[PDB]
Amino acid sequence: KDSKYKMSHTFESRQSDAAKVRERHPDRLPIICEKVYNSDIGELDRCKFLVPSDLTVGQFVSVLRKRVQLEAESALFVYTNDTVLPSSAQMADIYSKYKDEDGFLYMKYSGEATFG
Amino acid sequence: KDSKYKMSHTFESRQSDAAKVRERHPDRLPIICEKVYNSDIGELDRCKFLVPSDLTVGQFVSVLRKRVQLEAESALFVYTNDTVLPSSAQMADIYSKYKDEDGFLYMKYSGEATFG
Ligand SMILES: [Ca+2]
Ligand SMILES: [Ca+2]
Ligand SMILES: [Ca+2]
Ligand SMILES: [Ca+2]
Repeated sequence: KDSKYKMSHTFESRQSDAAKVRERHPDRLPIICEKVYNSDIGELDRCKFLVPSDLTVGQFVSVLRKRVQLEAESALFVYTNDTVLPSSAQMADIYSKYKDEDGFLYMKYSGEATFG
Repeated sequence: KDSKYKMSHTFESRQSDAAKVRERHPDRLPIICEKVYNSDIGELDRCKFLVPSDLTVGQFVSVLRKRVQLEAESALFVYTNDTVLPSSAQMADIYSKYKDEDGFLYMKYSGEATFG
């Protein structure tokens, strides 16, 4: 399923937002983080992350985990372009390859639970 | 709740029309825009629109409003796949996802008045 954030904000406002992020906070990467449609995990009110460009996928996940409040016993996965991410990857490599035209990196997250 | 335009125009004349418009006008999306069945709003002679690719839904709705002659206080809604489009959606995104087999995006519109 498509991004609920993309849908509810105009491209021009999204593009200007992402560019104002990387100008005011040049050390950061503008990230949109939304729940995988399928999963039993809670949606974030504030799905925009200004992520230190020195983070690995694994570190951003730890940061994301603090917000979703998922039981630490449960795994948390993240996705760009419909493919799960290895925690070893550098957020800043994921950003440059997979960034949207508006300048945001759109990510999905899921725990281990799914509906069907 | 089906398309009058589709009934009165041939499939391969439609497909050929959409690609002709697309080649003559590269930055414009081919839209068929028809009234919701039960709405009190006027059809629309005149239902093909060559929409600038960068228009939001709300900018397209401003264009349609002038043509349909709906009072300012009165709301105007557009639909595709049978669901209301948000004003912040991009016509390019809606086109990409929802375009017909024949290459037109088929939309419907209504004001707030309906027949019981
Ligand atoms: Ca939150
Ligand atoms: Ca053009
Ligand atoms: Ca007309
Ligand atoms: Ca656009």
